[PDB]
Amino acid sequence: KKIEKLEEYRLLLKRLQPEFKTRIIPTDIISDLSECLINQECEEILQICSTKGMMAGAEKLVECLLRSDKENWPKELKLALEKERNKFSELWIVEK
Repeated sequence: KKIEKLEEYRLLLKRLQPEFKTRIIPTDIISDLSECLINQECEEILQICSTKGMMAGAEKLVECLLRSDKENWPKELKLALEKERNKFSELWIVEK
């Protein structure tokens, strides 16, 4: 369970997709995530939090997270909601 664990992080993004789309503010977790993610989709997601809604922006933000191959990106998730202090931090099963 070395890389397999991070392999989990990816499938996990897909797994708590609904809990993400609902509780995630894509304008917030993006701050922690953008440290691993690229501005192009980061800024797009920020546009859709507006145009479509936070949920849709989050939905867009998930698919984008999956494209990143950092170590930190799925941790930016829990890290984000610890920083915002949101519920999602608890149910998300990432490092620490």
